[PDB]
Amino acid sequence: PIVQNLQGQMVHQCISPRTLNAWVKVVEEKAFSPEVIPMFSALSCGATPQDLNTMLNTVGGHQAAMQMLKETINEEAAEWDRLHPVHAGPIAPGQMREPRGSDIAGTTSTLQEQIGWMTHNPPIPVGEIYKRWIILGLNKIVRMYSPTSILDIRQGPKEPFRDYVDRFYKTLRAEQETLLVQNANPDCKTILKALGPGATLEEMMTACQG
Amino acid sequence: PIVQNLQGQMVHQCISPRTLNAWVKVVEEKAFSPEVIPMFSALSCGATPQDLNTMLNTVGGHQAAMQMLKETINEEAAEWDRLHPVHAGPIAPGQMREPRGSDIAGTTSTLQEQIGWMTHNPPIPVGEIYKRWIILGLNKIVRMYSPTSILDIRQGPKEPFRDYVDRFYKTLRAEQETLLVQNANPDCKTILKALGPGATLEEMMTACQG
Amino acid sequence: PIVQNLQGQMVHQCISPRTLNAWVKVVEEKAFSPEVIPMFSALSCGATPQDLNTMLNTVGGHQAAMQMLKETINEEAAEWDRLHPVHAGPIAPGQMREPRGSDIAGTTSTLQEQIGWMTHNPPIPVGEIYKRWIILGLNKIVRMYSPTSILDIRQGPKEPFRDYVDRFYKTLRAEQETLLVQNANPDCKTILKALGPGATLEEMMTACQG
Amino acid sequence: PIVQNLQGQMVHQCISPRTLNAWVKVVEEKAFSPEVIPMFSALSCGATPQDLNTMLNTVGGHQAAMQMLKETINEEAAEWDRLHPVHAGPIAPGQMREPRGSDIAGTTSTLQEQIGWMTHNPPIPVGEIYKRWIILGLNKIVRMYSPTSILDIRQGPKEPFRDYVDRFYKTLRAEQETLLVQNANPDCKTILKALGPGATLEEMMTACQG
Amino acid sequence: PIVQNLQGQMVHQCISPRTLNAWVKVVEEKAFSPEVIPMFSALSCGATPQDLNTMLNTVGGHQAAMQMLKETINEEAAEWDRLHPVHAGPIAPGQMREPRGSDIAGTTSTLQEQIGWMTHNPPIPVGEIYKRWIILGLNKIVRMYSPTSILDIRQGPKEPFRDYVDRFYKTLRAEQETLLVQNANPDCKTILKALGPGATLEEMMTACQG
Amino acid sequence: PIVQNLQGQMVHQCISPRTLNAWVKVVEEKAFSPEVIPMFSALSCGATPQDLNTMLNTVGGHQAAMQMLKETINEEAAEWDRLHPVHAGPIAPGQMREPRGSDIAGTTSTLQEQIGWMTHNPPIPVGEIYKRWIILGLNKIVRMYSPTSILDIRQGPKEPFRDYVDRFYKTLRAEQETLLVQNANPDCKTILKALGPGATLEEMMTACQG
Ligand SMILES: Cn1nc(NS(C)(=O)=O)c2c(Cl)ccc(-n3c([C@H](Cc4cc(F)cc(F)c4)NC(=O)Cn4[nH]c(C(F)F)c5cccc4-5)nc4ccccc4c3=O)c21
Ligand SMILES: Cn1nc(NS(C)(=O)=O)c2c(Cl)ccc(-n3c([C@H](Cc4cc(F)cc(F)c4)NC(=O)Cn4[nH]c(C(F)F)c5cccc4-5)nc4ccccc4c3=O)c21
Ligand SMILES: Cn1nc(NS(C)(=O)=O)c2c(Cl)ccc(-n3c([C@H](Cc4cc(F)cc(F)c4)NC(=O)Cn4[nH]c(C(F)F)c5cccc4-5)nc4ccccc4c3=O)c21
Ligand SMILES: Cn1nc(NS(C)(=O)=O)c2c(Cl)ccc(-n3c([C@H](Cc4cc(F)cc(F)c4)NC(=O)Cn4[nH]c(C(F)F)c5cccc4-5)nc4ccccc4c3=O)c21
Ligand SMILES: Cn1nc(NS(C)(=O)=O)c2c(Cl)ccc(-n3c([C@H](Cc4cc(F)cc(F)c4)NC(=O)Cn4[nH]c(C(F)F)c5cccc4-5)nc4ccccc4c3=O)c21
Ligand SMILES: Cn1nc(NS(C)(=O)=O)c2c(Cl)ccc(-n3c([C@H](Cc4cc(F)cc(F)c4)NC(=O)Cn4[nH]c(C(F)F)c5cccc4-5)nc4ccccc4c3=O)c21
Ligand SMILES: [Cl-]
Ligand SMILES: [Cl-]
Ligand SMILES: [Cl-]
Ligand SMILES: [Cl-]
Ligand SMILES: [Cl-]
Ligand SMILES: [Cl-]
Ligand SMILES: [Cl-]
Ligand SMILES: [Cl-]
Ligand SMILES: [Cl-]
Ligand SMILES: [Cl-]
Ligand SMILES: [Cl-]
Ligand SMILES: [Cl-]
Ligand SMILES: [Cl-]
Ligand SMILES: [Cl-]
Ligand SMILES: [Cl-]
Ligand SMILES: [Cl-]
Ligand SMILES: [Cl-]
Ligand SMILES: [Cl-]
Ligand SMILES: [Cl-]
Ligand SMILES: [Cl-]
Ligand SMILES: [Cl-]
Ligand SMILES: [Cl-]
Ligand SMILES: [Cl-]
Ligand SMILES: [Cl-]
Ligand SMILES: [Cl-]
Ligand SMILES: [Cl-]
Ligand SMILES: [Cl-]
Ligand SMILES: [Cl-]
Ligand SMILES: [Cl-]
Ligand SMILES: [Cl-]
Ligand SMILES: [Cl-]
Ligand SMILES: [Cl-]
Ligand SMILES: [Cl-]
Ligand SMILES: [Cl-]
Ligand SMILES: [Cl-]
Ligand SMILES: [Cl-]
Ligand SMILES: [Cl-]
Ligand SMILES: [Cl-]
Ligand SMILES: [Cl-]
Ligand SMILES: [Cl-]
Ligand SMILES: [Cl-]
Ligand SMILES: [Cl-]
Repeated sequence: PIVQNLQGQMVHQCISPRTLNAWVKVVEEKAFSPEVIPMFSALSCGATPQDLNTMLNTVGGHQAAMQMLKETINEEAAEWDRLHPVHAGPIAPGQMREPRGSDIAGTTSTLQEQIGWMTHNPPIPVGEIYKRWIILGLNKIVRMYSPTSILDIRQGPKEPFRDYVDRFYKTLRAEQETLLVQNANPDCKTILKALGPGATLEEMMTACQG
Repeated sequence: PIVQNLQGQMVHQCISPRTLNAWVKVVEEKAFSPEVIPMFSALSCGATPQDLNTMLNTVGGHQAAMQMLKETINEEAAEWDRLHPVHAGPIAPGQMREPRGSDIAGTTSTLQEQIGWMTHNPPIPVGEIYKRWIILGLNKIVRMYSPTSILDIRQGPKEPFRDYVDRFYKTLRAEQETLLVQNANPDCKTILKALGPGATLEEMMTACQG
Repeated sequence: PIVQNLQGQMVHQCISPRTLNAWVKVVEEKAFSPEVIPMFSALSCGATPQDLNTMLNTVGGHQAAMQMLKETINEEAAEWDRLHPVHAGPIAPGQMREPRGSDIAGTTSTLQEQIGWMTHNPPIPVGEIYKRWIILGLNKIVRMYSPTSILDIRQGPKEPFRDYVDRFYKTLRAEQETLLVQNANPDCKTILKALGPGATLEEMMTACQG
Repeated sequence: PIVQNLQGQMVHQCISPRTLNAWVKVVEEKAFSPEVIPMFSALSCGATPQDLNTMLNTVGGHQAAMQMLKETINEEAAEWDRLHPVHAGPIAPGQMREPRGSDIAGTTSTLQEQIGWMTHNPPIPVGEIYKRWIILGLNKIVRMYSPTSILDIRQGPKEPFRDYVDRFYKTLRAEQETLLVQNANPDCKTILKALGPGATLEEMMTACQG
Repeated sequence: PIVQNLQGQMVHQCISPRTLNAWVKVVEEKAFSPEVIPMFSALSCGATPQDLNTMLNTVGGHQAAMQMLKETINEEAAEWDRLHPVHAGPIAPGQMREPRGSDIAGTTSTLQEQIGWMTHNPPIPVGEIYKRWIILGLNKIVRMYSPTSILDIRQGPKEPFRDYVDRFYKTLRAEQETLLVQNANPDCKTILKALGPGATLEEMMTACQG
Repeated sequence: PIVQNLQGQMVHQCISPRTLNAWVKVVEEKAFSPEVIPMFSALSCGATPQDLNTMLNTVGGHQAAMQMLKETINEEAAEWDRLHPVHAGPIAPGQMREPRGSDIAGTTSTLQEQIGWMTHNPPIPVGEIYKRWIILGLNKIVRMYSPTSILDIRQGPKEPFRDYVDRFYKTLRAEQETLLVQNANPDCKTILKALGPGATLEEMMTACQG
């Protein structure tokens, strides 16, 4: 990634073995659960497009999702080229050429070009632009691999209300209010109806706390 | 987080894989026990609002508590906006706009704006303000998920007094003096009554030490 | 803690996840054995009062001992206030107010005040003063939770003298010379009596080495 | 590897025990799966030819592949010598001799010569040139040890389409579009034919999602 | 320990949790085998007397050996006082008082006094002097706890010569040439006698290699 | 080891607990396999003679090999003394005396003398000279402890050619071309004879790939 050292300059440093292993492990142990996205965004802090491709390449298996990720990146890169057509001409000394979509994706750009864009003044954050495309595609993976719809999350007759709300918002986070009351069991729903339409979650969970 | 480097300047650096995993692990292995709060406060030392949301997002499961956390943050952010109304006008060069509630929560603020507020002189500690809101909500989770009341923590007829005091103040810490004597078993309570009203805990535990 | 960076200035840095976990683990795996005290003193090297409270707060369970620790800290803080009464008056620019007992314990003092006292010239080491109070209370926990008295550590008829001395000074360290000879078995005691009153431990262990 | 320190100079530093163990472990636990290549490229970030040989030497077993790696490196080194014949003559002060093929492979070059080439201005990146040769040979190992051809990856009659696409692109990545439709089971292939020739992967996987 | 930072000054830094745990673990898993001594000497690199006492204090159990260690340190400290009597008088500004034996052992000396002696010019290496006393006592522990004498290490009739030499020099290292030939089995001893009196170990092991 | 800090000066720093444990572990888990040598050479990057002795001393067991290592070091040190006789005379200020063989081996040299030689200009790399002697002796250990000769590595009648070449070059690496064809099974040898005398390994392995 590109980090700031002891001085005020942004400097490239190698991706660490701890970061490489942390990303490989969270994919192996959690697949494409919703919480894998912010872990990816945090592990790729300040990452260049090269580091982003590195993290995606080190993932073995789930190649259907990774291939869908390539398709999403290609779509966003093509939209970037439509909005930012490169203007031909010799690049002035001490400057950087305009990045294409494949340059932001690290396909047709070298490392020192990515360093040049990210450490430029003003910077061209090709890492954050690429990560935005990757997270966009990864969110498409999560909603797609979400097994349960929110309409099917119903509280059991003897299920504690806390466990039901745990399953409700876990499913809701994957699929990406008043349904929480409707899908509660008869005994809890009677308590929630008499509680009021503007009750908070802690007020509702306290009322059905058995 | 925002840290001080070799020079005297406060500088942003990426959240470490060790910090990310340490927070995910303590939630998996201890849920919402009272000691999880100071671990969160320590793991988020110097954290920006972005790092605070990152730590909260990486938590899979317990979404009922995390949704209640969003409600608490929204309440505190709305109270911040009531106390600090943003005054319109162009921002002077080399300065920062006034943060809203959603800016402190990292919702409507970029990373370099959070860096700008936290490294300002005088600093606007949006990280400490947000962490104060998160810890406030997390404390509401702990007292809510506390299973046992302090009125039900009683010393067994053959339970050692040390183990009883261990259960007493562990329960008292979750729920957030003279009850300790009243809930002791008959044999120990006789010893404590004749000991005096101003006895310390080590004096009481020594007297009932069997 | 407060550490010295590349320059000669003492600078605050966040407590590390390794230090946080190392302290939580040694308490879980060794409770209040005597060797837990120097591990605490080493893990809290250069710690502020905030870091000291953090380490104590992250400990789940053993709340009877931790509550006794609060009582000891309150006693030492009250003695500090008796010896150092704060004199009222406006604090001069670039200076620090006099700390109270609760300020050294981190109760009524902010982090930058603790940084101000510890990095002052001359420094007010509120961290070392607080740690001295904590170690004092922790030593009261160790002697109190010591199960065996030194009078009951006797060498078995067939117990090797090395194992007996191992149990003797382990018990003696928890409770905090000529008794070692008296509590030896008859065969070893006969050897030690004829050895001389000023024999060293390696001379005594060699003589009873069987 | 050669890294940039606090100043702007590229400086050699020793290969870390974490990097050494991370490379040994991924070879032991994944052999020559496709994802081992980008892990090697990332673990050898900024590596000198000496570090590259070190990583290859620490691998025990798989010596057939490692011997094939030597043959590939010898071929690329001989092509480098054909394209870059060394011109004899005394080397000017403060300069570097032209590297041979065996110099880039770390065979006939010392460490400070590799430091001299890599930290030169303009630099002679003997590390990136050698790594390019190693990755080239390692890719020959992957395609060679690929057990299954893409023609034999067919969807089972009851196999979920997601699992079939997972096996398809995993095999395709090792061997290095319309075949995905042809190798689908009859029920899914009927759905894909009526879907259109320009359907994306997420559009195809959604249509056969059962 | 006392380490050199980015500048040329020797600066104190806290003992790390990794060093603390590494020393506790090697004592738990290897007790007082000979190889524990160089691990101690390496883990205490640049250690102050405070760090040396910390490492010794964190060791739970083996208190018979640790008590013998105190006796050895007291003997060496008393010999230091006999050779270096402290001369009374006011200490000049910016200087250090002469250390006693208990000052080198960290008993009657503060941390900043140990920093003052070790970072002095010329330095008074109280850490290396104390470590020399500790290693001296620890070597007395190893030879004392050595279970087997070198006279009893004999090669079995069917024991491979390599395994016999492994046991021979392992025992010899704990107790601290021609006996290796005499304690070999009859078949190997016949080969070694006809080999010559000045044969090397690899020449002897090759001759009895079966 | 001796490393370069933020400035351009070579500075000593303590051997890390990670390096100490990594060397102890690879010896415990791999003994004297060929791949242990480059792991030793990498873990001792920039090591002083003191660090080299430390790594060798921390190895428990295998004392027959370690004693043979002492004999090899003594031979190379005696050859160094024959080639470099020390010339008597007072050492000029700010200079270093000429090292003997035992000085390079760390036997009769202090740490600051090793620092003086290694950080000299021009440097006397006593660490690399000693490591060259240690690796030389360690290679004698590997060839000596190699159990199988290359003449006995033959392909089984049903053994896959890949597994046979894996055993061939693994044995060849320990003992330190046309024999690979001669030791193949009859069916594979018929294929290799008709393939040509100048076939590469990947060409031969592909031809016998069954
Ligand atoms: C190769 N490349 N090609 C693309 N688009 S394209 C014309 O349509 O094919 C594409 C795009 Cl958009 C983005 C980036 C890459 N990129 C990758 C990618 C990263 C990646 C992106 C992603 F979104 C998911 C993912 F896992 C990895 N690594 C691979 O793709 C590896 N891989 N290989 C095959 C093939 F064998 F079947 C795969 C099937 C799924 C994954 C496969 N590494 C690199 C390594 C070194 C130097 C450059 C690059 C590089 O530039 C791009
Ligand atoms: C999205 N956002 N929205 C809020 N308030 S609001 C209008 O009423 O909805 C809200 C508030 Cl107050 C604070 C902060 C966020 N924030 C989050 C939050 C953090 C968070 C706070 C918390 F207190 C608990 C927690 F776990 C996480 N992450 C999420 O909330 C993830 N998540 N998603 C759903 C949905 F799918 F059901 C959830 C249900 C429980 C948790 C859910 N990440 C971000 C990631 C990148 C850039 C910005 C942000 C961000 O700004 C805020
Ligand atoms: C709260 N506070 N109060 C005290 N003294 S007082 C009036 O008589 O109550 C007291 C004292 Cl003397 C010292 C320091 C604290 N301090 C603690 C303490 C540390 C601590 C000290 C100790 F010696 C043992 C220990 F484990 C933790 N954390 C707690 O005490 C947590 N805790 N809570 C309850 C209650 F719910 F039953 C407990 C029962 C045992 C432990 C409990 N964290 C803090 C976190 C953030 C900002 C400030 C603080 C703080 O200032 C002090
Ligand atoms: C020795 N050397 N020789 C080559 N080419 S050559 C004339 O035809 O033989 C060759 C080439 Cl091309 C590249 C580099 C090396 N190099 C190696 C290599 C690295 C390596 C490359 C590779 F592509 C695969 C791999 F695993 C390791 N280490 C070895 O090869 C170890 N090894 N030894 C035998 C023998 F005993 F059978 C082996 C059989 C397979 C691996 C073997 N380490 C070194 C260690 C210290 C100082 C220099 C060097 C060095 O310069 C080169
Ligand atoms: C206390 N002190 N006293 C000595 N000599 S003396 C008059 O004859 O008793 C003695 C000597 Cl010579 C050297 C150093 C110490 N020192 C220790 C020692 C270290 C130590 C040395 C050693 F060689 C072995 C070892 F394990 C630890 N820690 C202890 O000794 C802990 N301990 N306590 C008892 C008692 F309860 F039985 C023990 C029995 C065996 C170990 C015991 N920590 C300290 C912690 C904080 C501030 C100062 C100190 C300190 O200055 C010295
Ligand atoms: C002691 N010393 N002596 C040698 N040569 S000599 C006259 O003929 O005996 C010899 C040589 Cl050539 C090289 C270096 C050492 N050196 C060692 C050595 C390293 C070492 C070298 C090696 F090649 C293998 C190995 F494992 C360790 N550590 C030891 O040898 C430990 N050890 N002890 C006995 C005895 F008890 F049987 C052993 C039997 C096998 C290993 C033994 N540590 C030290 C620790 C602190 C300060 C100095 C030193 C030191 O200078 C040298
Ligand atoms: Cl790392
Ligand atoms: Cl995976
Ligand atoms: Cl794969
Ligand atoms: Cl831009
Ligand atoms: Cl409930
Ligand atoms: Cl569910
Ligand atoms: Cl609840
Ligand atoms: Cl990390
Ligand atoms: Cl969880
Ligand atoms: Cl979730
Ligand atoms: Cl403010
Ligand atoms: Cl009790
Ligand atoms: Cl309970
Ligand atoms: Cl008690
Ligand atoms: Cl850490
Ligand atoms: Cl605990
Ligand atoms: Cl608790
Ligand atoms: Cl003071
Ligand atoms: Cl004994
Ligand atoms: Cl006992
Ligand atoms: Cl003994
Ligand atoms: Cl490391
Ligand atoms: Cl392997
Ligand atoms: Cl091998
Ligand atoms: Cl070039
Ligand atoms: Cl499917
Ligand atoms: Cl398959
Ligand atoms: Cl699907
Ligand atoms: Cl650490
Ligand atoms: Cl132990
Ligand atoms: Cl103990
Ligand atoms: Cl001295
Ligand atoms: Cl043998
Ligand atoms: Cl034995
Ligand atoms: Cl042998
Ligand atoms: Cl370390
Ligand atoms: Cl071993
Ligand atoms: Cl040994
Ligand atoms: Cl030389
Ligand atoms: Cl094969
Ligand atoms: Cl074999
Ligand atoms: Cl093959």
